[PDB]
Amino acid sequence: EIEDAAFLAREKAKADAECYTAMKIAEANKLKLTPEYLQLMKYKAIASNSKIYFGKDIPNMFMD
Amino acid sequence: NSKIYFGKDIPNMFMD
Amino acid sequence: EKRISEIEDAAFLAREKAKADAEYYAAHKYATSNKHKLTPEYLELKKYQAIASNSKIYFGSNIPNMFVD
Amino acid sequence: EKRISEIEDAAFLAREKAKADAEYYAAHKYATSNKHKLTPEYLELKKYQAIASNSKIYFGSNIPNMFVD
Repeated sequence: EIEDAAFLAREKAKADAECYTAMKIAEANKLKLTPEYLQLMKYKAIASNSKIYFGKDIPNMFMD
Repeated sequence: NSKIYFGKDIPNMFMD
Repeated sequence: EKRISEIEDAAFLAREKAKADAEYYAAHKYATSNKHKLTPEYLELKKYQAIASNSKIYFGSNIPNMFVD
Repeated sequence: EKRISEIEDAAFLAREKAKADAEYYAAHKYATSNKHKLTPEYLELKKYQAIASNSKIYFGSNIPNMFVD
């Protein structure tokens, strides 16, 4: 019975701490997530992935 | 989940 | 032993009631927090990450019509 | 132990506030730094690097449609 009360407060603390860091991330992303940054992340999310190519000339690889 | 892709260009991967 | 089991059950409900109440609060807070964090741009970024994670790519104009693995 | 856990919660709650504020400032500085860095030419260079990072290239005017991996 004591330990339940001890544990309930801890979970309330974690939620409140987690909630605050989520509003702050929301505010930051308002300016951080612009079209250019989204494009940069789009092209950075594929750097590690293995790729294959089939085309006429190499420049067509980038000239999407 | 493991994935494979086929398409004309990279940007078409994220289009739906 | 039957009496001891009765006491165990009496103590079991409180423990499970505490977890339910604690879980509800966390989900409730986790809900009102998403009302701001899940903007279209954030969802788009998460979409990029999820789609591109652990993915192979075969891009090019003249993709062959064959495959084996 | 319950009292100690209360103290631990009071300490942890403030620590996460500091981390949130520290990351908030960094993102704001990053955000305003991109308004100059992220130009068409820089994005084109990043495009080149990312597309060509790990790609195997088959090219030429006689690509064989038949294939096996």
